[PDB]
Amino acid sequence: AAAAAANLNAVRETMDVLLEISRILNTGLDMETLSICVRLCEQGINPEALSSVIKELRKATEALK
Amino acid sequence: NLNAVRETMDVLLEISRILNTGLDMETLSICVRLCEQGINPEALSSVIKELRKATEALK
Amino acid sequence: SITQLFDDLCEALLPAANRKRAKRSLKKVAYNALFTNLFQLPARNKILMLSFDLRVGGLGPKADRLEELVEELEAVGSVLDLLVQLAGSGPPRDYFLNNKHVGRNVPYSGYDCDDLSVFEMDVQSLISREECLCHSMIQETLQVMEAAPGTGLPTVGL
Amino acid sequence: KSPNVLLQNLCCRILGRSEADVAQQFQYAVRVIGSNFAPTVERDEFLVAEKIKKELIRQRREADAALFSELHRKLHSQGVLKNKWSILYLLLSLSEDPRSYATLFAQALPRDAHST
Amino acid sequence: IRRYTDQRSLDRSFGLVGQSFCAALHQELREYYRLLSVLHSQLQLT
Repeated sequence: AAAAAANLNAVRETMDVLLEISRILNTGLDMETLSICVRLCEQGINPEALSSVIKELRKATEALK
Repeated sequence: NLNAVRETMDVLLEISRILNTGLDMETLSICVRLCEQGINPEALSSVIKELRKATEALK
Repeated sequence: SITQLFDDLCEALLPAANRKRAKRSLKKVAYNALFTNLFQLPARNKILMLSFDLRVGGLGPKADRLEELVEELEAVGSVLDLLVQLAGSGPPRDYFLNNKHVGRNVPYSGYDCDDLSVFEMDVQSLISREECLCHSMIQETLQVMEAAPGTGLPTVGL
Repeated sequence: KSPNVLLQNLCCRILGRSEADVAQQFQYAVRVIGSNFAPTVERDEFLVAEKIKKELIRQRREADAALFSELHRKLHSQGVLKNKWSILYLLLSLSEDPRSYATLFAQALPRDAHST
Repeated sequence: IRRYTDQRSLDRSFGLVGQSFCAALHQELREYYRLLSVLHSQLQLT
């Protein structure tokens, strides 16, 4: 409807806020990847697992650099 | 080849048994041979699922 | 040959003790649905996707068993794409979880007390099998105690 | 999405290489994230806010530590998200300097005083 | 076990291996209290 498009507006705002929080703490991830991480955090997830994966996939291209 | 294909059939029996498929040994070997011909798997998935409803109304 | 491979599929999945015209009519449906489809990402990854859904529901070593068996199963890829579609549809003890008094090289982690209450549900399941059985003995006769003459009995039909 | 393929989406995000070009890293991730996916900890965006402050104070930008305080106000103003803890704790986990001790700093309960 | 440690912490002539020994008996009281905490949460059993 219109009020169902206003929910998506309140998500597009909220994501802009999450992107600002991402940049003032300085990650090396951009908006496209960050949205996938937001998908993951919606189901509820532990970063003690996730951070190792990110620092590994950034370590899997030093030999393909 | 023949010992290795015996081993790969055995491993293929185990992973479909703990996933608790309704199929058995013989129908696994049939389906394996049907896919070994080059027959589309997407069509065999229909005939197994419609047989496994339609055979019970008979009994 | 292939006109028999759907018929042998039809015989093995049909049990026994009409049903003598039905086999020959159901291979007709087997061909009639073969050519409805024909007119109109690796294989191992789907197995990795089902093992992940094992791990979320507990049972870790089982998912590790699935993957150690598909790593040797790489040596069939057209069978697994069929297998993943019949892995959801079905038919219509160990002492080393909480023991440290064995071995000599045995872990120290101390207590658990996070699923030791779900170590008593381990016993609740066993008593819940043997209490559902005594519920399935009292109903199959309580359907008999209230009945009427010859409503399910064809002996009055003679 | 469905959580199994959603990992592969991340794996294809960072390296653009296909999911048929490597299968061990992807297997390593289905090894690591599963059995560590559902929390076994008690959640607190409060405690994580109070260390996000402690991180941005450690970079000695006090206005940005007050800018996060407004962005966190906006986050509650919408109310389109349920688990507001997780993503902030994630972005905190990936913290990095653009330009000690931690066991004597507050961490959450590992469910050793609460079990169902 | 608690009564012993109650007086050894006033004592000082107990070396510093003894005050490492008895210091690695604090964790072992803690874990008891952890067990009891778990039991207290589930009380409201038998």
